[PDB]
Amino acid sequence: VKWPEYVRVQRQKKILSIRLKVPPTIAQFQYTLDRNTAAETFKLFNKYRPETAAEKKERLTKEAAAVAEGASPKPYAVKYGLNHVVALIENKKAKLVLIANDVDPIELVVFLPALCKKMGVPYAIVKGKARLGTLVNQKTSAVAALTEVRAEDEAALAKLVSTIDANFADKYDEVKKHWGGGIL
Amino acid sequence: VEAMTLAHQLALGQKNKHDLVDPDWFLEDEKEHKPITKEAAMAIKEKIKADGVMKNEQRALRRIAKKHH
Amino acid sequence: MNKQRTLLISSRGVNYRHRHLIQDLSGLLPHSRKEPKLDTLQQLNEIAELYNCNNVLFFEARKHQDLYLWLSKPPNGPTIKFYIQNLHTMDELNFTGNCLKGSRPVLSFDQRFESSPHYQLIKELLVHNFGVPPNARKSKPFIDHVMSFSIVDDKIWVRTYEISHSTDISLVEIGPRFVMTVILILEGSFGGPKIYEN
Amino acid sequence: NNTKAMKHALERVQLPWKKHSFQEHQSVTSETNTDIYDDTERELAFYKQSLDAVLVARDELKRLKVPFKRPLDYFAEMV
Amino acid sequence: SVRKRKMNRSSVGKATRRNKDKQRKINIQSNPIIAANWDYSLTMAQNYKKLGLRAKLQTPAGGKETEVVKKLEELASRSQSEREEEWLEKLYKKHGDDYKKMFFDKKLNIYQQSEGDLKRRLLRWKKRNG
Amino acid sequence: GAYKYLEELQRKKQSDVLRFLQRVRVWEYRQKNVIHRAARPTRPDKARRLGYKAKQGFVIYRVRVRRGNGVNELKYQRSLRATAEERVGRRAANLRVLNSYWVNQDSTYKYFEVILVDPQHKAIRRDARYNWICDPVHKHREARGLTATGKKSRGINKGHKFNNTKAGRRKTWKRQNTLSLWRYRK
Amino acid sequence: DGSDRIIKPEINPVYDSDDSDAETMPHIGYDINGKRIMRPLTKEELELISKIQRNEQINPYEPLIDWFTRHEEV
Amino acid sequence: SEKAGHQTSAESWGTGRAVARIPRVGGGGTGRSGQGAFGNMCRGGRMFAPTK
Amino acid sequence: HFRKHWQERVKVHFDQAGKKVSRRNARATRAAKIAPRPLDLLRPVVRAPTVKYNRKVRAGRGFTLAEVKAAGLTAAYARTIGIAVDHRRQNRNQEIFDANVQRLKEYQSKIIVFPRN
Amino acid sequence: TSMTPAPKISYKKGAASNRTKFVRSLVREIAGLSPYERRLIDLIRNSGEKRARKVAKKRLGSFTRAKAKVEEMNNIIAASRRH
RNA sequence: GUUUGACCUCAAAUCAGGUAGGAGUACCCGCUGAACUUAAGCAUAUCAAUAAGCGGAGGAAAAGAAACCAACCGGGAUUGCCUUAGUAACGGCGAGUGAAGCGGCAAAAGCUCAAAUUUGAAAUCUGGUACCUUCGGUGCCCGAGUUGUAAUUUGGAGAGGG
Repeated sequence: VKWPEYVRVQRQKKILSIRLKVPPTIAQFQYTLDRNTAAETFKLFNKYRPETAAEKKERLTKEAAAVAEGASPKPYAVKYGLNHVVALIENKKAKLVLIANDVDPIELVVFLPALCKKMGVPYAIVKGKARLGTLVNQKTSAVAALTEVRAEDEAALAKLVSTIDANFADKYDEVKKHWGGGIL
Repeated sequence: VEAMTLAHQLALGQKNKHDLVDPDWFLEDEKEHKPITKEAAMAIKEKIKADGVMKNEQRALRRIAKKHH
Repeated sequence: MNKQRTLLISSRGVNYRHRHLIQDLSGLLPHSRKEPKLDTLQQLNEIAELYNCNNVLFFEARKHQDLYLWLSKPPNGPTIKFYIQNLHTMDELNFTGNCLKGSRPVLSFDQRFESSPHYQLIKELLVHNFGVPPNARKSKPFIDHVMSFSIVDDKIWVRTYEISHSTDISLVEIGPRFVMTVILILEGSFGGPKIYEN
Repeated sequence: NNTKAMKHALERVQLPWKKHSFQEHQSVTSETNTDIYDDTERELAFYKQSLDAVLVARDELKRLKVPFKRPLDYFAEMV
Repeated sequence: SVRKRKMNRSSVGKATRRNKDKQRKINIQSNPIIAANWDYSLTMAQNYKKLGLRAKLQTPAGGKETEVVKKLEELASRSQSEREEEWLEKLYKKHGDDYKKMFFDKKLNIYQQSEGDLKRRLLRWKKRNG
Repeated sequence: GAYKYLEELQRKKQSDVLRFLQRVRVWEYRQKNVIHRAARPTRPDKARRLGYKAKQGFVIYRVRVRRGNGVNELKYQRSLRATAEERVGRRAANLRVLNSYWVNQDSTYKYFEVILVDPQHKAIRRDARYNWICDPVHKHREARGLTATGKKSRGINKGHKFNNTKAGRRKTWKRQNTLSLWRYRK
Repeated sequence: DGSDRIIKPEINPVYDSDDSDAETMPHIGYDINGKRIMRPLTKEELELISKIQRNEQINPYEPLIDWFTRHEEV
Repeated sequence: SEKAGHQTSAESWGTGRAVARIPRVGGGGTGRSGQGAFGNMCRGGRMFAPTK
Repeated sequence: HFRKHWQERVKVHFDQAGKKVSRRNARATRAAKIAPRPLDLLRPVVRAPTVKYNRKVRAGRGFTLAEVKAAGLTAAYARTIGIAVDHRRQNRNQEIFDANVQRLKEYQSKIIVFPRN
Repeated sequence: TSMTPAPKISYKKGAASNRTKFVRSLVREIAGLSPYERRLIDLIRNSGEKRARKVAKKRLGSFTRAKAKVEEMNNIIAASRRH
């Protein structure tokens, strides 16, 4: 029998990753947040999805029409740009940081969890960059964070951060232990 | 082959011990994927053992030879 | 008692003529340590500790033709800034003699070296710097070469002679020959106040 | 520039060479051999100065039982 | 040549062009005043000297003002939008000369403009309006 | 900006994490063909500082080249990077080669990532900062050693150290080895 | 006369265990002091060579150390 | 012309052939074959001391 | 020095006259297209290095930023008026700096600028 | 006479730009040590700077970089052994 | 959920449109590349970093705005001509090879990105469609892009405000 070359290559890649020993900096992912807390975090984030192209165009057209005939508060939305997120982090401006575990360039995000830990900003790792992208109207984002949550959800965000602390930062505080991937 | 070269280099005082330390389808690639000395290569190889104008020109050349010889 | 090691390094701009002297000095100084080209100087203190070199012979070169040899001890030894003009080395064919590599030398010093404090000070360094420990790792038993030093016209002349025994004995000039002059002397190893100026 | 610094340096650098055998010194001062443009008499003067110390060292080694001449069975490297 | 020999022998003719004469007599085309006074008979340097304009600033290699009055004569020969004007009208009729109060007016002063900018705009509005 | 962190990390190539990354990537590329396209660059910072833009028209390619050179002692100074650039240009003659950067190497083969720009795409043609590459004079830059690696190989640099080839060795040789005669002989 | 300085201890020119150099017909030459040398690799070296030939090698699998990231930035 | 006379191929017929040693055009069956070339004495050949 | 094929490359400057005529025609064309302005930019007065020639005073590329600032204008605006500006030349002589400032001041007075429109 | 006209690029050698220093420290912590830095620290643990400096000089092209590398290794060890 | 969908990778279309081969080749840009000949017979050397061969461009091409040249009361993109000069330097100082700063002149144009958050609004762009005042412009729509498209900026600084 025979199989597609790309299929064989990708299948062998999984075996190589499983069997190969990885340094402590790698494998920090896949020790992801539990299903329940991740689901709650996604539910909270869904309330702050940034305005999409269609909605923004509709709002601008409505404003133009109103002006043609003759003071809203600051917009609130999740910040997801990797460069923008990294610029917000290290400035003590971000409250919650989400990191994807399936970034194609691993080195692109190895430092982000450690940088967040050094800065003390709460952070969590969730499975799948596609899930992060879906909630921000983009294919993938690899990261997601909140900066200005509404007062109505301030308590919810604080409780979520407190829960995530124990769920991820305390359970996986030993992620630096013996190199992972040691599977027969 | 390089093992013999390293052993030969270690035989003389050029370097010593201190200087030395100063899936199947994947292991196959790993196995298949430094300077060498001619003396070591030779040692390992040995160890592996179990007309008108023409006549005028000729006359002129003969005259020249007779004058100079 | 005589335990010493000499450190040799090349300064920026060292040319072929100076390289010949640096190379032929090693052939007669088995205890010497050779290191690659170095430049700005103070690192010599650390380099000496790296190889336990009790003496340093730094060949300063203000230009690509002039040569300036520095002789001192790493920890607290005085330094003399020599200047060499007649750069003759073993590359010249006039030195037809040959000497055993690593053989113990015989040192001869002119009596004029005792006539001034500066000459006496430099003589103390020269006596052991050009010598060789008898029972060192790379030392050799037999004596087969002689080093000669002389001073005239306020400049020291460096000369060496092979010793040949005939079937009583005769000596033949060998090795590099050059003249040196003392430019500056400092109280410390590449530092401290000036001691004497020529 | 003064002799005080020279004395201070000599007192700390000078070693007791005179208290050990000649083998540990290997240095001979050519007495009365106080050494130009001729290029011929200078060479002979240097030759004699070196020969005096050569003879002194030869006598010093003769005082010891170690052989002086090369055995002729020695074939080490030569510069 | 190969192609040239065939082209001459061929009946296609040649793309005859004659512009050598036009390569020298080049009409000035960067000024009407100079053109009306420029003389093609004289050289560029001679024309500049006659007109008075300096042809070269650096010292030329080798040995060598009515028009200027015309050049000098050439020296002698934007209102706020409707929304901005209305906004300035509201600012003036609600605060007046109280620039400090207007600066802290969160409602009208959505854009936190400085007192200097506000007074500068108000002065222009007063100049253009009542 | 996270690009500084990526640049700093890429400098510690000998690090264990980067060693493992190279070990995985060399095998991944060794399973693929000698020349194969890359969906996205593996070193975003290096490409970005080399003129890369995340817009339609830019293409990233990966090519494998054998290492090594007294029959085999002939130097054939043709550089591996220049050969890789020429090969990718020939395979992508419709594209234009801007530059390339080291991404990985193996004991037997080397790996380089090359950035290409399509001059036919209207995005590049309508971009003032990149429309220059569409000039015909820029055709096959790698083939004439106009790239960074090509220029470095030619030794075109300011200073006395490059006098022999400050403006091309052949041009200098032709200019110097020419008899100059004027109407009025000097 | 004189200047500020520290009198560092003298340097012993002893030869360490490793100095990039070794230590010293009817004979194999003459040794030190001039006497005739009358005529009459370790397994560790071979093992090291074999291991190097296959890149075999202490433990690299120690846990990471958060010496810097431990101190929260203020 | 710098190429005058040089646009020809010829080779000397050795020696002792009852013929001048001037190089002669090769080929055959054309008339020009066997005629002298490259010499100032040859018809249509390179002129002596070309006016550079 | 005739060990090479120099005869293949013997450059004889028969063109001197035609080249001079072409240069003059190019200058005339530039004047026609640059009639109001001078053909060459105002270059500064500078002193030469290589002490063998330091006694000589010669022109330079362009005035330094400090000279332009002291002249009462700006480097960006100076370029549009034809004043050469050098961003790498440092001033190291007060006498030369004063002469350059005076030259710039005189140039500013001699120039007449037409309306931008 | 001297004029001190204005500064240049060479005058931009100021402080370490503490943000860059933080980035470098984070990279060093996360990146780890190279195979030769591992040997350097292993010898420092028992042999000290003696062997580490020689190893750095052998690996590097000059002793000026070797001393800087030894100092960096010592600084890393000091924080790691206590913090 | 014994399910459905997100992605990432890889496929095929006679899918819609573009791009490449090749020719010419005096000059240009790279690779490759000898001999005859010249020397003290000759390996260094000279012929030669040439002849021929291969690849890639246009009316010119390359290079071009110093990690330069210099040691001065310092010059300030590259390129071209006289001179520097048959000097320095190289070469069994053997035949011979052999430069460059400066000086005089032609021309003189500077610049664009990476790396600090648009974050109070991916504001960027290809493509398809309906029109028009069709070298292109507008509305609509799918898409490229957040693993970074818009604005500003390169130490000559530069950025947030009055």
